This record gives sequence, structure tokens and C-alpha cells, in this order.
Amino acid sequence: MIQRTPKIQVYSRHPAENGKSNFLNCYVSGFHPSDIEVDLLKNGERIEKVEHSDLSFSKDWSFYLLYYTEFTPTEKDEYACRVNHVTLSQPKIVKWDRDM
Amino acid sequence: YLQPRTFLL
Amino acid sequence: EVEQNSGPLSVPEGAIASLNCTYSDRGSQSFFWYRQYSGKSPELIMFIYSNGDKEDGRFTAQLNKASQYVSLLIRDSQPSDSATYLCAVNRDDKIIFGKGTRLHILPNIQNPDPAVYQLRDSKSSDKSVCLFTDFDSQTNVSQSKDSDVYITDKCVLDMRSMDFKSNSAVAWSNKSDFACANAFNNSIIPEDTFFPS
Amino acid sequence: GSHSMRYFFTSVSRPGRGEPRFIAVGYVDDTQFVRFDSDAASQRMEPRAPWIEQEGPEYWDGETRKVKAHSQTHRVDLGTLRGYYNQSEAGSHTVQRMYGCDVGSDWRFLRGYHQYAYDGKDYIALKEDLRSWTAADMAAQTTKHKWEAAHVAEQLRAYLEGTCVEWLRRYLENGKETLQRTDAPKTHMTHHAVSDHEATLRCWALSFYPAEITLTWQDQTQTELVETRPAGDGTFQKWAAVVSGQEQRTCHVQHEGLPKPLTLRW
Amino acid sequence: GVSQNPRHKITKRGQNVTFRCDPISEHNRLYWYRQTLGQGPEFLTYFQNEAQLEKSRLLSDRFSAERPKGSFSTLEIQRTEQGDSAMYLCASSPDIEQYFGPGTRLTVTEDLKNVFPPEVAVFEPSEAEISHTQKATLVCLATGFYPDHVELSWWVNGKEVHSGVCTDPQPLKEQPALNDSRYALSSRLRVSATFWQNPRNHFRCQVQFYGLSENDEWTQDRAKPVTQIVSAEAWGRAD
Ligand code: NA
Ligand code: NA
Ligand code: NA
Ligand code: NA
Repeated sequence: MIQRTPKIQVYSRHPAENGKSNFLNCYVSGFHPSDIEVDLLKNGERIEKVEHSDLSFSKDWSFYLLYYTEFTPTEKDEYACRVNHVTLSQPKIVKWDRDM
Repeated sequence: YLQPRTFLL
Repeated sequence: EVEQNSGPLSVPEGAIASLNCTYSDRGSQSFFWYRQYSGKSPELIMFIYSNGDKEDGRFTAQLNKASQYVSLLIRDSQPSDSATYLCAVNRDDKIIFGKGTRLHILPNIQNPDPAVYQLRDSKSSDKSVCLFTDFDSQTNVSQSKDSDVYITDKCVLDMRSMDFKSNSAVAWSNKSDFACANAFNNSIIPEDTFFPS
Repeated sequence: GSHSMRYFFTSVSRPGRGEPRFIAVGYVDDTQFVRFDSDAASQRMEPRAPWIEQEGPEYWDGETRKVKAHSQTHRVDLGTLRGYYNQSEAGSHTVQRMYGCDVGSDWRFLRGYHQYAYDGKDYIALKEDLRSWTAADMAAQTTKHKWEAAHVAEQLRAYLEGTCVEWLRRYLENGKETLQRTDAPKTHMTHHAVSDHEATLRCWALSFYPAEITLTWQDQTQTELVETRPAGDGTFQKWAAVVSGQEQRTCHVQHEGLPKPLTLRW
Repeated sequence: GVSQNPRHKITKRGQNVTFRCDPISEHNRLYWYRQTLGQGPEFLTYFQNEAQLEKSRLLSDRFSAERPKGSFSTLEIQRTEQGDSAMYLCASSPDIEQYFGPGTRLTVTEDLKNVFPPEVAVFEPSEAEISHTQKATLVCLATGFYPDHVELSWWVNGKEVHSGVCTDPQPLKEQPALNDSRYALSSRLRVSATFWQNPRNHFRCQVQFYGLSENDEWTQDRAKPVTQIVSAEAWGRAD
């Protein structure tokens, strides 16, 4: 029963453009075991209309998942991804940076 | 196309 | 699952017997040849899992996954091989069997002596049976066509000490209108058949 | 180029909560095409790629029947491994299985794989020769012995070399317009200043397919590099960054969809 | 390694039957099959441990199989039809290769009055056969038995023999087109003329019949047609 902390990446499907509709992604990878909480946040409020991929693993047996939501970028709105796993003492909030 | 035979560990 | 085998096969002692089989699911992986003696259950004689030929003594199994085919060849056919041969193919984690091919290993009758004898009963001598014997392995016995007459199929006995094999068939009727000369009439018997007095 | 068909299975016991969770996913290359989640309502094998929706009710019933059987076997596996490792009926455990085949540019069999992990550690794997096993421990050797006594490698090899390759070629043909397409990366460079004496350069590779890509800073390799990530539309993304004032003295992109590898400068 | 009980069973149309299967110890997979003469085993049901995973679509609601502790298994036929008459084979497996049990031969009869044991007769060899070939054939005839579950053996001077013995693969029907027709079977034992001509030589035709049990209801004036052995004998003749 070996733990592996998830790598998290918060990013958009296409280059962000205020007003232009897009997809915000949270890609969680390299974790173990499979039990994981992932939420997408807008100004600290939980986004409900979120979808995710089916659980799969890489060559080394570590899990990966993709959580995504439809969003319209604005200059003022802040988007983030809250992640909780057995390997995290405290849940990890990863803010969306427009150039990452 | 899944393998039709399964093997017990 | 459809597994296709065939009909009765008569092969002489020492000859090559060849059984064929086809299965309907190209996805199958496990193929077997089960043998089954009369009043017994199937026993595994061979398994084949790869395209190619598998040899085990007098047995050669062949498998063609592309043409969904399985064969079994028996070299130097022996009396112990007279059984129904069942082709078995997996359908997931279960074996699905074919109908079975009955294989008869015929003895090689060196000096035929077709002869019809009347045998009387040990206790009551008012009862009797007709015994057709010592005929060739190519002689076929056509069964009870009469309501009152009963004709058994032929079968081989081996007198091991003597190195002597013999074919035999039996007939009997409850009817007093019964003679051995008119018993094996439905059967195609030779005119060199001894009919004693 | 070369293609692959892989099946990924996860089984997780839930001693308090209920029956084990079973997720099965099927991929052709970097494209998912089937899924099964024992917790979903359908209790059916589901399409996830448009080209597999062409398959008739016979394919779907058969794929369903099989996935349910894989599920049942892995349930038994969970109780077997709990037995092998003297574990209590009270803790959660995970068995993962992976199997599939690789073909070349000729669409001929290349490589086969069929391996298992338990609680995140290797347990058993079919060797490259498709004739022998690699048990990771003495518990995993009990499996090896029963699998050697039962001629499992031979039946498995018949599926990996034949059956698997045949269906992969069918999938590659039926879905040729998506599976047999190279989407070249839409590359670009971004400039951001970390300090009044230092700067950061970011080489971007976007909207590419397949996922295999190589981004290198010209060769310099001591740079921030991110794991290739899905864009969610069947394409992938990646970026490579490097940390003055003379930031004009280059990033190299190598991908299957590029005839001659592209070079970027600021 | 696989056991089945009962080996033979006779039931009256409309009764209930239960057969047991004791598979091979480390075998997680268990199957039930059905077989009739000139056919192959027909798939009925499959267990992986205690779980019944697959059941034949063509199989009736009257057939139900159980395997409680994932070990022994029982198959039960409720309100038996005459079409249920067959051999019930159980098979165990560790992976896919099957190890069959000795089967349960089930006969479904209209009435237990239709069940009869065999009458056994031994017909002594013909002088014409002795003169012509220097060989003597004793023919044994078992007639009027129902069901067809018999076992014929020859016993010479108290010793069971196989040399010079040939017995019909299957018994014949004493009225082919008939519901619960009685059966007949024949066998041959061939000895040398010099062996038959010795009167100190005892010949016995043994017929093991499978009928009703001690715990079976019997009304009829004639003796209960129980599982029994019927023999007929002869001694060699000098003249
Ligand atoms: Na499998
Ligand atoms: Na010959
Ligand atoms: Na071949
Ligand atoms: Na095909």
C-alpha cells in the first residue's frame, strides 16, 4: 500500500481570451491509491457543472484523471482546482495561471 | 475486443 | 456455441483414423479432444492452443485458427480407440462440446467363415437364439425389421491366448414361425455362409 | 506509424461501503474508445469514440458479458491476494491489470503485454517472449506456478498475437479519419520577466496528436518541463521553460506530424 | 477426482430430484452438463466459487443449481418431464480444462409399474460350431428390463473374464415405438472346444440392474424391482 502524491495542472483547452467561451481543465496524475477529491472553483465557490474522465493508469501503475468545465474567461474572475488525497495533510488549491 | 478467457490469480 | 463434428467412422486395426472439427467463434483460445467410452464420461486426450500440429504418441492434433478448424489423427488404430470423440471449444470460460464422432476400430479377419448357428437354452431347451459369426469386418448386419424378430448389431471378441479375433451378431424371436435360415434375410450376407442341419 | 490497443482495469475493495469498484477502459493509441464502471447505471460496456458506435448489438452484448466476467474474476483475485498476503477482511486493496498488443507501420504484431499490480506494486507480468512470467515476490510465484501448470501463456499469446491484432486493425480502419491522423503542434513562445536582471522563456506545443513529443532547449538540459497533458478534445499540450537580457541567444520541437523539426527564437 | 451421487436414478413423472457433485478440491470452476445417446454434453450452468455466473438460455425454470460454500454442488429438477431423462454430468476445472464426474443417469417414467428387472438366459454352444471351428460360443440374453441401466459380466470358475467376451454397446428396444418400452441385451463368451467340453468348467452371466431403493413405495403383487444382480449359468458338456 504505497502512496504517490498527485501532480496537478490547471489550464484551458485553447488560449484564454476574455469573453471567448472555453474549457477549464484540472489534470491530476501520478497518484496512488485511486481515492481522490477534485473540485474546480470560481472565486472560491465550488463549480457543480464539472465532468471527468474514466480512471486509468500509466506504465508505472499510477492513476490519472481529467476534470473539466465550460467557462468564459473574464479579467476579474479567479479559477482554481481544490485537490484532496491521503498523501496531502492539507487539500492543495492550485490557482489557474493564464500562461501555464 | 476484450479477451474472452479470464485467469484466476 | 456451434461446434461441428460428424457421422460413424469405421477404420481397420493398424490404419490411420482422422476426425475433423470446426467452431463458429474466431475469438476462441482453448481447444480439446475428449474421448468417451460407452457408458462412461468424457476424458481429455489432448489440448491444442496454438496454430500448428501437436504430436502425442499415435495422436496428432492440428489447429487452424484462421479457418476455425481442429483435427485429430490416430496412427496405428487399436481396439482401445473405439469411442466417441468429442471436439471441445471454449465459449468464454466454459467448454462447448460438439455432437461427437463415433469411431469403430475393425479387426482384420484373416480367414472369414460366415456361419449361422442355432444355440439352445441351458435350462429350458424350448428357447433358442441364432448366432451369425466369423464373418468379415466389411459385413454389415441390418437390424430388427420384423415386429417379432430382434437382431443385435455386430461386435468383436478377442480370444487373447489364441491371438484370435471374431465378429458376431445375435438374433431371436418369440414366434414359433422362426428359423435361422430366414433370420438374417434383411441383412446382406454372403452365399458362402455355412447353414448347418 | 506504429499503433496499439490497451485495456486498463482497476478493482478496489470497499470492506465497509460495499462490493469492489471495477473500472475498465479501452484505448487505441492515445484515444479512449470504451469504458465500464461497475458503479454506473447502465451495467453495460459504453462507447467513448464515435467510430466504435458503428458496432452492432452483438459486439456490445459480448463486450458487456466479457467485462462483467473480468469484474467477477478480479473480485475473486482480491480475496485471493488478501489470502496470499494474510490481510484482514477490513482493509481496502487495489488490483490493476493491463493487457494489449502493438503493431508496426505494416500492421503486423510487434509487442504483447499482460501484467498485474497489487496495492501499487508489480505482482505478475507476461515476458516479451509471451512464453514466461515475472513474479515480483513469493506470493506472485504461487500464481506463476498455477499459470504454468494451466498453460495460460499459450492461450494469452493466441489472443495477443492474433485476436488483439485483428481487432486493432479493424478499429484503425473503421476509425481511420481520427486514429490515422497526425495533428501537428501549434507552437509559440512567451516572454515574462522574473526580475530586473533575469527573464523566463516558455516554449508552447499545443493541439497535437499523438501524445509523443520532444521539446528541447538548444543542447541545454538543466529548464522546467511539464508532463504532456490532454486538452480534452482528443489533442495534447506541453510546454518547456528556461530562465537575462541577452535572451535572443532557441527551442527545438520534434513531433510525428512535423516533416522537418521546427526551431523557435524570441 | 470428481464424484457424483446418485450414479443411477429412477423417478416418476412429476417428482423432484436432487443430484450432488463433489468436485476436485482446488477447482474454482464447476459446470453441469446434460447428455443423451448419440449426442455431446449440453451446457446447463457454471459456478465460479459459490456464484452461478452463466446458465443455459434454453434451460427451464424447473432446473435450478446451487453450490453453497463454493465446494459441492447440487442440481435439482422439479416436476420431472420424460424429456429430462439423460445423464447429468458435473465437471470441475482450475482454469478451462474439464475433469468430468461419473455422471447421474436419470430415467423419468410414466409409472413405477413400468420398472422391471431382467430375465437372464445362457444359450449353450452348437455342435456344428464345435465340429467346424473347434470353438464354442456361449450367448447370454438379458430381456424385459426397464430402465436400460444394466451391467453385464462373465464369470468362469468364479473368476471375471474379458478374453473372448463381447457385449452390445447399447440394449435394444423390445417395441421401438413405445413410451417406456422394455429392453434386451446380448453378450458372447468364446472358449475353445476343449475348454467347453470339460464339465468341471462353470460359466456364469452376471447382470447388475439398477432399479428402486429400500426407501421406495411398492404396492404391486410382484417383487419390488430393486437394484439387484440377475445370473444364468451353464457347465461344460463332454457330449
Ligand atoms: Na482476460
Ligand atoms: Na492396416
Ligand atoms: Na497446421
Ligand atoms: Na475480425
